[PDB]
Amino acid sequence: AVPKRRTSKTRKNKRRTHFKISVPGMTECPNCGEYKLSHRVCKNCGSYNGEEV
Amino acid sequence: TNHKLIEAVTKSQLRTDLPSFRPGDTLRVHVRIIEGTRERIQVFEGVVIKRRGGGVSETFTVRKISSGVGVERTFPLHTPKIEKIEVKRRGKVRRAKLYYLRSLRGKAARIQEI
Amino acid sequence: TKGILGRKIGMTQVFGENGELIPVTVVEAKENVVLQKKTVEVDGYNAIQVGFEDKKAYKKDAKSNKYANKPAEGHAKKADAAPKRFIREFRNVDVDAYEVGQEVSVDTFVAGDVIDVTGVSKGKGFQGAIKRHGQSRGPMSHGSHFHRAPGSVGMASDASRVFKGQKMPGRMGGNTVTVQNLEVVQVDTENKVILVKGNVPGPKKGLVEIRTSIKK
Amino acid sequence: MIQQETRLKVADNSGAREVLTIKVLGGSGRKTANIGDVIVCTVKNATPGGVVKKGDVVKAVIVRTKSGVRRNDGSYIKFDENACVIIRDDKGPRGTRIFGPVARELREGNFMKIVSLAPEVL
Amino acid sequence: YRKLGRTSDQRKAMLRDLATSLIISERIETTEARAKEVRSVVEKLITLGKKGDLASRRNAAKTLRNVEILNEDETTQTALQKLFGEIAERYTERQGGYTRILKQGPRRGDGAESVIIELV
RNA sequence: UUGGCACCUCGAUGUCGGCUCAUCGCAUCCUGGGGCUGUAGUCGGUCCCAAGGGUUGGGCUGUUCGCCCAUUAAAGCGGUACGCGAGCUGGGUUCAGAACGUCGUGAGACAGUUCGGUCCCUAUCCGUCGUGGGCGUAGGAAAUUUGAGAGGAGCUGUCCUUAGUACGAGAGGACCGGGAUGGACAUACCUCUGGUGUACCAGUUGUCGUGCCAACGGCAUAGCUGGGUAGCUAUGUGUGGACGGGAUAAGUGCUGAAAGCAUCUAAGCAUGAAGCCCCCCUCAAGAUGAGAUUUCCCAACUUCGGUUAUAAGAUCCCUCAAAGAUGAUGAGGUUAAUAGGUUCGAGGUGGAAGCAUGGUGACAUGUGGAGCUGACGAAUACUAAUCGAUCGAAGACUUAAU
Ligand SMILES: [Mg+2]
Ligand SMILES: [Mg+2]
Ligand SMILES: [Mg+2]
Ligand SMILES: [Mg+2]
Ligand SMILES: [Mg+2]
Ligand SMILES: [Mg+2]
Ligand SMILES: [Mg+2]
Ligand SMILES: [Mg+2]
Ligand SMILES: [Mg+2]
Ligand SMILES: [Mg+2]
Ligand SMILES: [Mg+2]
Ligand SMILES: [Mg+2]
Ligand SMILES: [Mg+2]
Ligand SMILES: [Mg+2]
Ligand SMILES: [Mg+2]
Ligand SMILES: [Mg+2]
Ligand SMILES: [Mg+2]
Ligand SMILES: [Mg+2]
Ligand SMILES: [Zn+2]
Repeated sequence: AVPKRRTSKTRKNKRRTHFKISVPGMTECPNCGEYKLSHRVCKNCGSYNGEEV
Repeated sequence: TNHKLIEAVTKSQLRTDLPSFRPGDTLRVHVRIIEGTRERIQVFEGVVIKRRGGGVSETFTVRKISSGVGVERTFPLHTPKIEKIEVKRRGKVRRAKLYYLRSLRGKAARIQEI
Repeated sequence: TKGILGRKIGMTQVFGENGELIPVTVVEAKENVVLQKKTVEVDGYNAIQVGFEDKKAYKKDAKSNKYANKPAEGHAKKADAAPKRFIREFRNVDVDAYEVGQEVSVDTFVAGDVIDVTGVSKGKGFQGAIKRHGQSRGPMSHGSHFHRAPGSVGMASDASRVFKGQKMPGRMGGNTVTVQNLEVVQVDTENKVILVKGNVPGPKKGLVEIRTSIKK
Repeated sequence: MIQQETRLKVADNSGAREVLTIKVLGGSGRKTANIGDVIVCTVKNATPGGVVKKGDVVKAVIVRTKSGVRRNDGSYIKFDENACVIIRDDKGPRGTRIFGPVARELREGNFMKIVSLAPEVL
Repeated sequence: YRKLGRTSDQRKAMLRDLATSLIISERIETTEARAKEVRSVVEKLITLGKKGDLASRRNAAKTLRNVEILNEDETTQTALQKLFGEIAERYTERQGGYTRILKQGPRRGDGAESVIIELV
């Protein structure tokens, strides 16, 4: 099977309505103030839950 | 255990007059035949080849050779239809399920006694 | 006409008066309370709303459904009851025989009652036509390249379409199912359990609704 | 669980030794028969001199099956073989003797003569 | 239990390798799913070590790898010896929970969630 | 159907039969209701209403057909590109090889036969089956819901009793009514019987290792073999098509004139099908006509139109499963048993290792229902569900009544 008609710009972009990524789930590190992924060690300062890793 | 509620509701179904036995033991099972209104006891004698399950669901199977034909009877261990069980002989075996006896006849199917 | 809510515990068996083996489902039906009374005048129809299985009280930073939220707590407090995990209406009962706030004990049913049991059937996820719809396979040999496919979905130019209702792969199970004319084998008031003869829909711990059987 | 093409031992002295099942009686599309059910069958093997001959189309009641049967009390009976008895139109056996044990379900089926002739009824 | 994208024999082998590596180094970087599977294996090994008897040592030998650990004092010991010595002594008073997992975030090459799993 | 015609398609509309999946018509095969009968009864014949459901396995043949075996209540007739090859097959038929009969001087040929003979395609659109997001439904929310609509289901045997009665010389043998139990089908479910059960237990071969013994590990389909938990499961266990109501069909009548009689029909009143509408099961307010009930939240600042972050609430992220492609759903997130670990069990396996004893030994016995054990039950914060962040109201106008 092959496309019977080409896909218009309108239709392609309607389809791509939901094709996107989201901002990461990130919060400011309580230790160093830099952003980090929640539930991950902070790479800037190496801290997690107030302790060094 | 099993679920506490299941055990609690099935506790009174369990019988306490059953002898200990293992697969390979020869049993005489006295079974109540209630044909019509007449009641009689028919004895089924055979080797225990299988015990499975737990609690009120437990079953066991006994195998016999009758007129040259193997016959297996499986009972709920706690069924009220068994008047009593007698352990006629303790067998010496090496495993829980004696399915290999189904394929053996005669001297090949003998169970060593303990 | 009676009704109660319970959780499916599991299956077991009981020996009947003649030694017959009776498969049963254990339903734990504790903590049923009439939360609301609906009437033709206010709501347009008669029913009792029953709440089943106390949950915990409202707390500030609740993160799960374990803790009642403020709307639910107000709704239950109006009946003077603790907040409940499951809430269902019974239209088949006589509303005049119940008071809001009343307990609904398993003792409302008696051994021998014929009942209908409603639940949500176990989910199976995405399933094919053979499993989901019970269709036949194609040949497994003799050159076949058709084993578990659903078969022809239509005809030709007439009708140049697939009709609605065509059976195709998709999510299976997880449906509301009523099994009619089961029987109450036993009621155990100490444990708050009802033994239902046979099997009922859903996984263990699933909500089940027991009603007096509609057909008689 | 006996279906078309299942072969069975004949547990009697009618002359038939082994039959092949042609039909399970008792409804349209009925796939399998068990103890106490009647089948149409053809005699594949016979003892010389018997009343029933090879190639006869006959009716038989199943008396033993490997599948066995389940009883209302949750007990079971199973046999090592599938065996049947050739019967007349009135459910009486064609032969004069029954061999091997038979299930009690024959009584509920009203095969009383076969049950009486059977050496053991279990 | 997880399959970890491997056949049964390969998964068993990888879990033995990971368990021995965690016993030796006391903390290792790996993927999240691997860490969640190996925590159970490692802690059951710890349980054997704490039991301490010869049957337990042989059961542990079924799982551990044959690896030599060079101590600071130029002395060597096997992973089995380390487990039934210092690790068991360490966790005598702790009832389960001998490992922890710390998420680190996706790595570059394939986006897998890197984690550190360590003893204690 | 066999044709006639040559209007679409020769910059291709795949052609017989079978398989899978159906769907529709009724001119009805069965089951339901009737009229007439050269209808005694049991059976039948013929016609009318009726499309709800149902309407079988095999032998032969490529076959469709057809015949045959054995059933069944019955084994319906047709349309859907002689339904369905971007769903399957490829036996026939319609390529190239070869051969027989036959025809032809021959090359060759034959709705004559014979043996052999490549079935491609990642779904763009509508359509269909599932499953999410947005906005709307004049505040923002959590639950419970009505049911406009829609879908599902809808079949039937045998036996017992009435009653060996009515009927019939006899043979035979009922209607109506009352019970029991099946076939097929559908659905849920794993207690039972079984299947599977690649991180459960055990036996065992060859070979390579852990230095050796002992005990173990790797590889040989999971090396092989005997068992087997949860889950998933049928052939297994339950349940269903029950009982009814309303209006009708063909009919059957009552009263009744037109038309002094007669007449079911004109007015009027009854009765009457598995069929229609309900009753039963499921979905359902995007039912834009967006419905209903209960509960929750409710202030400051304003260029005084309006805004604001917050509230109730819900998410992100995290531990998970009864849920699952992913979303979604559900159980949880320290004020916590959500998972892992740990402890105790269930079920499974079937007697660990070490030691001792008896044997020359292979082995056996004791210690000891031992040891082990994924998913199932219970307990326990030891590990991880940290610290955080985001979204989310202030309620338009008109009229009437109060
Ligand atoms: Mg294939
Ligand atoms: Mg069309
Ligand atoms: Mg291997
Ligand atoms: Mg012309
Ligand atoms: Mg073209
Ligand atoms: Mg008609
Ligand atoms: Mg019809
Ligand atoms: Mg066609
Ligand atoms: Mg096509
Ligand atoms: Mg061909
Ligand atoms: Mg030609
Ligand atoms: Mg060839
Ligand atoms: Mg099962
Ligand atoms: Mg089970
Ligand atoms: Mg080896
Ligand atoms: Mg190797
Ligand atoms: Mg090699
Ligand atoms: Mg020992
Ligand atoms: Zn930091």
